[PDB]
Amino acid sequence: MVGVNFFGDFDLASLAIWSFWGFLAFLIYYLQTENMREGYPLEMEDGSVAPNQGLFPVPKPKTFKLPNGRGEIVMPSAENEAAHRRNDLALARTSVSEGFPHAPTGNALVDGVGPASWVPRRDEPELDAHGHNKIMPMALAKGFNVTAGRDPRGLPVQAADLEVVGRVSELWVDVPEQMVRYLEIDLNSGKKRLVPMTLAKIWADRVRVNAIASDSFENIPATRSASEVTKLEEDKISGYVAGGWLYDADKRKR
Amino acid sequence: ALLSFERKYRVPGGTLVGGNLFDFWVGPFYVGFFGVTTFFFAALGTLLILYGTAMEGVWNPQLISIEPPSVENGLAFAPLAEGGLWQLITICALGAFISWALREVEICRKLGIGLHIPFAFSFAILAYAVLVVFRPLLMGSWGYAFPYGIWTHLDWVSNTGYTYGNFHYNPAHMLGISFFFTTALALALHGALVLSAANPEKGQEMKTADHEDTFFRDLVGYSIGTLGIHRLGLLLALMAVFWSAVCMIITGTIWFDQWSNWWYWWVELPWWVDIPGGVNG
Amino acid sequence: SKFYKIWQVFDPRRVFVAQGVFLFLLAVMIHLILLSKPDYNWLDVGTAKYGR
Amino acid sequence: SKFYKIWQVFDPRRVFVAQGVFLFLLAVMIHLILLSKPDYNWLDVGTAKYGR
Amino acid sequence: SKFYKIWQVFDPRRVFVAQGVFLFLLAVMIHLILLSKPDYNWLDVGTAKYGR
Amino acid sequence: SKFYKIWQVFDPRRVFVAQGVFLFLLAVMIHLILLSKPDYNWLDVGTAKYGR
Amino acid sequence: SKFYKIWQVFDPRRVFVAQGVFLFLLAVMIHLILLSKPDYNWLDVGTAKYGR
Amino acid sequence: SKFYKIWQVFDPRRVFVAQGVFLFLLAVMIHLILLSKPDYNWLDVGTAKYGR
Amino acid sequence: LSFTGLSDEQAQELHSVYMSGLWLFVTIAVIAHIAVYIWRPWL
Amino acid sequence: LSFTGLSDEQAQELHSVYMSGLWLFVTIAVIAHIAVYIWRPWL
Amino acid sequence: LSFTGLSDEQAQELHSVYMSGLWLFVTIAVIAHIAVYIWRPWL
Amino acid sequence: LSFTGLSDEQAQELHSVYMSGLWLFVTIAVIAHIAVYIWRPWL
Amino acid sequence: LSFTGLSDEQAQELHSVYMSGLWLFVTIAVIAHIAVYIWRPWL
Amino acid sequence: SFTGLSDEQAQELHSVYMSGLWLFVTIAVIAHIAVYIWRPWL
Amino acid sequence: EYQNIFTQVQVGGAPEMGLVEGVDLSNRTKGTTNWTLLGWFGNAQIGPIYLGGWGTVSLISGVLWFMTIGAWFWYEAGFNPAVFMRDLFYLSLDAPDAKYGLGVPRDAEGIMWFIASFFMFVAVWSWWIRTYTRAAALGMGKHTAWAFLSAIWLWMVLGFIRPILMGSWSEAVPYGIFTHLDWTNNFSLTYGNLFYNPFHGLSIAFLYGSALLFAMHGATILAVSRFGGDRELEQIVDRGTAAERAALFWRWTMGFNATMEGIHRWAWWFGVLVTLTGGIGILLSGTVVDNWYVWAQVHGYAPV
Ligand code: BCL
Ligand SMILES: COC(C)(C)C/C=C/C(C)=C/C=C/C(C)=C/C=C/C(C)=C/C=C/C=C(C)/C=C/C=C(\C)CC/C=C(\C)CCC=C(C)C
Ligand SMILES: COC(C)(C)C/C=C/C(C)=C/C=C/C(C)=C/C=C/C(C)=C/C=C\C=C(C)\C=C\C=C(/C)CC/C=C(\C)CCC=C(C)C
Ligand SMILES: COC(C)(C)C/C=C/C(C)=C/C=C/C(C)=C/C=C\C(C)=C\C=C\C=C(C)\C=C\C=C(/C)CC/C=C(\C)CCC=C(C)C
Ligand SMILES: COC(C)(C)C\C=C/C(C)=C/C=C/C(C)=C/C=C/C(C)=C/C=C\C=C(C)\C=C/C=C(\C)CC/C=C(\C)CCC=C(C)C
Ligand SMILES: [Fe+2]
Repeated sequence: MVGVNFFGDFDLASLAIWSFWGFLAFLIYYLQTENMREGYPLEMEDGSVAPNQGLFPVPKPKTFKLPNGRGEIVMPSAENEAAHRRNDLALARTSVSEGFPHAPTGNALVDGVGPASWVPRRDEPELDAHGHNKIMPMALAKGFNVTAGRDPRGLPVQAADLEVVGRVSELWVDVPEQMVRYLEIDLNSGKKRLVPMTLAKIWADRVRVNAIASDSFENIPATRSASEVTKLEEDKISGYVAGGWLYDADKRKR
Repeated sequence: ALLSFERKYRVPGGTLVGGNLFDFWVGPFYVGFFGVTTFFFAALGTLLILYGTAMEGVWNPQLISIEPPSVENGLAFAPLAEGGLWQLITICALGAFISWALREVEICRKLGIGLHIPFAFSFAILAYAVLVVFRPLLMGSWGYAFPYGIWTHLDWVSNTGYTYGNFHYNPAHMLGISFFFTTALALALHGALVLSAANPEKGQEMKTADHEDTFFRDLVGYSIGTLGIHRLGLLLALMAVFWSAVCMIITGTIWFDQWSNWWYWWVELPWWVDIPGGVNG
Repeated sequence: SKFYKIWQVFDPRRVFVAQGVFLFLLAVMIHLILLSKPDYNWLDVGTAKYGR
Repeated sequence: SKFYKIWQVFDPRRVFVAQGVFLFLLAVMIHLILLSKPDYNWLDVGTAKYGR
Repeated sequence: SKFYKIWQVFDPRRVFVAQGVFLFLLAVMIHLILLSKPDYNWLDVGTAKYGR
Repeated sequence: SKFYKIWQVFDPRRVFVAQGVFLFLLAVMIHLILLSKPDYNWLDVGTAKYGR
Repeated sequence: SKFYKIWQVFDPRRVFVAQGVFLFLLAVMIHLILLSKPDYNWLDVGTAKYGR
Repeated sequence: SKFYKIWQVFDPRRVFVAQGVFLFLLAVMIHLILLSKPDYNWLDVGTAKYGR
Repeated sequence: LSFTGLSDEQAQELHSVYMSGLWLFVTIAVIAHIAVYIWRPWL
Repeated sequence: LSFTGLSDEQAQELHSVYMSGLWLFVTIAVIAHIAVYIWRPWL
Repeated sequence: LSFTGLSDEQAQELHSVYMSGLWLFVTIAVIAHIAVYIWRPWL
Repeated sequence: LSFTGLSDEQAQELHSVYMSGLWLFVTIAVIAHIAVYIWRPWL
Repeated sequence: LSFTGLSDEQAQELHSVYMSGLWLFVTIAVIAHIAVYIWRPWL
Repeated sequence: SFTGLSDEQAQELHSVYMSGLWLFVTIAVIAHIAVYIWRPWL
Repeated sequence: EYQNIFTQVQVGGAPEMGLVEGVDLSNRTKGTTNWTLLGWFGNAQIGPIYLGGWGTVSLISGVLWFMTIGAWFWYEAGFNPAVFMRDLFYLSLDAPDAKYGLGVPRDAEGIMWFIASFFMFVAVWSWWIRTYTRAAALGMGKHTAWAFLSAIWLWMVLGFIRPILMGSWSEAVPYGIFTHLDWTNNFSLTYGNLFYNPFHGLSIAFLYGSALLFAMHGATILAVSRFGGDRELEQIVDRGTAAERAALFWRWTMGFNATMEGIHRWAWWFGVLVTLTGGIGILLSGTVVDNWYVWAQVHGYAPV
């Protein structure tokens, strides 16, 4: 089939490349549609549905069957967008026109806006396949010990202000994945607060948390329970800590 | 324009240069100092390419080629019809890439996420630079840089390579190829696993990371993990680009002969040199 | 002398393993050196001596 | 007279597996050395002796 | 003798698997070495005997 | 004899599938070897026998 | 005569699939082998026979 | 002098290990660069001295 | 005894059907081979 | 006694039928080898 | 002591069967080698 | 003492039989080397 | 001590056995070197 | 300091270290000047 | 300021042996080793592993393939280990000669290549079935198998399919390190310049896109790992701020974005398309097109 043109210079290779262009167009359509199972329909800064919703249509709902009796999640669904919707946000318009920032009205860390934002996830812990809780304190994880690396437990916690706020007490560990997720801190004020390991750097003599200063460690969201942490609490905590890279920069030193 | 959840994240801050100035959005795009700068540079470079192919008389986008200056011109700025346009386009491309990366920095520090993405982009920027700035400088001319054409920079690839016999025999080239192949393999496998867990067989509940770890352990006896696979692929791509930049920076600056003759030091090792038999004996 | 405490510092397992590997590779290297030379090669030397 | 004690330092299974592998591969390498030389290659020597 | 305690040190099924694999690969090695040599190649030698 | 105790240490499924694949591959390999040799190629031999 | 117990060791839903795949690939391989031969290629030989 | 305090900071095991490795590599390189010297090669020298 | 979860009578049934199918397959193959031999013998 | 858990009776009958099959395979192989040797000897 | 927790009696009968099989394999190999030396020696 | 855990008596037995095997092996190897040296000397 | 935990008695026993083995090894090696020096001197 | 228990054991350890090094280096110099006389390089 | 590239603290307990979802626990091993060097990057648990019929078949066949190649290597070296280690990358079990066409080769090198390739066929397809069944047992999708099938498609095009259409096993790939590089180079040379193959360019586009995409995606997850991004299956059904911040970074950067489920479809497709397009391109070379530069000249992307 060399030099065998159906018409003109059109042989099996041209047929193939044009067929691929078609398949690729269809595939881009499929992928961009499947990327629309979250975040849609589009909104205004006022919260209303926008006149423009896109050039690819939002696809048909699929259903996720959840283990552990947790139910069925439909994507896209108005129920999923309503459950993950923040209400009564503490933000003020910077301008009447669109495309301009929204300014926090109070303490954006406490009010959970901007990089300190959190999503209203379900107030239920993340579970493993057996139905147990995925994140546990290492005391409740039977068999777990520090196989390698530095043990942070007992180390003082230095903040962005270069001041010390307390000492590490316990390690919250992902049991199926065998890794540290949060380290708990005994604050000098008599309170226990969680902090993500990804935002804590273990030195030989200290644990440095440069995100937030000493003022913010006290207002960190607490867990209703001391043995378990919910997805919601996790999101609140991690947002609060991360927001300090912006809202605690004037205090940060060195 | 806004996603259902985008409002609470649209706050002020996260700017390296300018404050209130240039802190706004054009639709979805965030435009700051570096958004402005990269738009300017990108539009100027595009228009320069279009004018260059107009001068040449070529409007088929598959034959457009803006070639560099000659090797005789050296490092000097050439007539715009003889390579100055390539030079301006290269300046604009560098500026646009760097401004894109710094815009990503601004966006990251506005969102509160880590700066891994501009770091990873910097590797590709640096490889492009190795190709059009640094290796030409060490070689003494911009004529060794690749042209801005869809199918002509492939001619540059081929000829640059065959100037050293088969370029397959460069060892850093080998490492780059291996890392690229492994990156593609790992991406395919990661997508496959996440989708197999999230979209399982009809009539079955959604799976967890336990099922993924178990699948890959039953398959090959090891699972690197959810965080490990991401660290791994990131580093794989970065090492691929690093070893490509190495293969090219040494190619006509420290090496000048065919790359196949490099390996003959292990053949000429004085204890098995003259043994008879095999390919080299 | 007082050398016996080297066991109070070193693990006999690891040190014995490394010593064995080292001795073996050293002997291999020496034998291969001797073979590298047309002389001191006992095989070709015997071939010459016995006329085979 | 005291070498029996080594079995308190080393696990017999690991030692035995390593010994087996080492001996087999050593013997193979020596046989291949011999077979690679026209002399000491017992097969060619035998082909010659009986003139076949 | 008392070799039978080799079954007290390590496990039978693993050694049996290893033994099968090893003996098979070794026998194939030897058959192929014999085939590599025009002499001891029983196929071509039989071809030559009966005139074929 | 007592060979029947090999099933007290081997699982029949494993040994059976392994044995099957082993035998199939060995048979295919021997047949291919025979086809590689212009002699013992039963197809060409039959071709020449009947004059075709 | 007690070969029915093979179905007490393997389950048929996988065995039949494996067997069908194996048989199809085997038939394909044999047909291909024969087509590779002008003497047992039935298309070319029918051609030569009927004068076309 | 008062050099006995070097071990208060340094780990004896790691120092000993690195020392051994470095000393062996050093002596190896010395012997090797002598072997490369035609005049100092004790092997070629013993070859020349005697008849062989 | 059984690792798959089948009786002896279940296995007898399964094997009876399997053997009938096998012998059908083999009869077809045998007739085909006889034909080919008569047409172009290889032995 | 048993790593697999099989009884000496189970293993006995299993080895019995196994050897039946092996001897069948070996008999077919021997017949084929005799036929081929008569056809084209190799040793 | 017994790293596989296997007695002396079990290990002893195990070795008995193992060595019986060993000697069978070996004597077949020896017969083959005798024949091979007879039709084409190598030493 | 014993990093492995074995007793002195168990170690003595292990080493006794280990030496038995080693000396049988070296015996076969010595006989083979004598045979070769007679057949084709190397030194 | 705190690096491996042994005691002077244990370490002396271990050094005794070790030096016995080493002296035997080096005696074998010197015998071999002497034989080689006779066969092919290298001074 | 960094070891925490070498304050005095360091004396023992440096003593044995010195003895071993002295043996090593006396052997090494013997060999060196033997080589010098057998073949001198300077 | 901690980039999460390496783990600071390792923890562990009893080994995660696995989940029972349809799996035969008898064919799965019971041995596991933890290795800390891997813990600084990924997980340290080595094992367990499933040992079944398909894996057994694939292991046997692949070991035989490897050993056949190595045996030819030993023959080509004259049984000299020194020449084996000297010429290791230069030795090769080469594809049959053209004189044999497609028939069973009548040479030692050629029949050895044929039988090694038979073993390779068996091993690769057995491993495909292994993947399919290991997913089916855990009630997981077959995406891994359908992805492996694209690589198998290219491997087949190279070794089995295209040699048949072109009419010779000499067109297939030899078993050697440098010889298969030489095969690629000579393939490009024989058919114009393989750069000017459009499907080759597409395969390259998708290869480069795989690295672009994984760099983007891994940098994203490590950037949002502080919010739990690495736990993607829980972000898919219970969206958190990690997914939202990732999506928003990419929307603000380049206008459009994906979901936590939806970027893995991009990943899967960029993966498989490399080998799909490459296989098509290799098929078309020699069978439909003898020169690719002249084809480009005729079809408007090479100057005349
Ligand atoms: C001089 C060289 C020629 C050239 C000639 C070729 C040829 C010829 C081919 C390509 C092919 C490719 N080339 Mg090239 N190539 C050139 C120029 C380039 C340049 C460049 C910048 O210059 C680039 C970036 C590329 C890029 C590529 C890839 C995009 C593509 C192969 C993809 C792949 O993953 O294959 C690798 C993946 C596989 C082979 C799949 C393997 C799957 C199997 C099943 C593996 C099983 C494993 C086995 C059993 C052993 C396992 C071991 C143990 C388990 C550990 N080439 C030049 C022009 N190139 C290939 C292609 O796709 O054609 C279009 C191809 O055949
Ligand atoms: C490349 O240069 C060349 C090769 C040419 C020259 C170099 C040559 C070199 C480097 C040669 C080196 C040779 C060496 C180091 C040889 C060492 C040989 C040894 C140590 C051999 C040991 C053999 C041991 C044997 C055969 C043991 C057999 C044991 C048994 C059968 C049973 C053992 C286990 C039992 C009984 C377990 C009982 C259990 C209980 C609980 C009591
Ligand atoms: C020390 O040495 C020992 C012996 C111990 C072990 C060493 C082994 C060594 C050194 C092995 C080396 C192996 C190497 C270097 C292998 C390299 C392989 C490479 C680079 C292969 C590249 C490409 C191969 C491809 C694409 C193969 C494709 C094959 C197929 C699609 C098979 C299709 C089937 C064919 C051709 C015919 C057979 C089919 C039937 C039905 C009979
Ligand atoms: C590369 O150089 C070449 C290869 C050319 C030359 C050199 C080759 C070399 C050095 C080869 C050396 C080979 C060696 C040393 C082989 C020596 C002996 C071997 C490994 C013999 C083993 C035989 C074992 C067999 C046949 C086992 C048979 C077992 C059975 C029949 C029964 C299996 C177990 C049962 C029934 C269970 C027992 C009872 C209970 C209750 C568990
Ligand atoms: C062509 O020439 C070019 C340009 C290439 C270079 C030319 C000239 C150069 C590069 C000249 C360089 C000269 C230098 C670097 C001079 C100084 C070198 C030194 C300081 C070397 C390094 C180490 C020396 C040491 C460690 C010597 C003795 C040290 C000790 C005994 C201290 C150990 C400490 C103990 C025991 C502390 C115990 C006490 C307590 C309380 C724990
Ligand atoms: Fe992911």
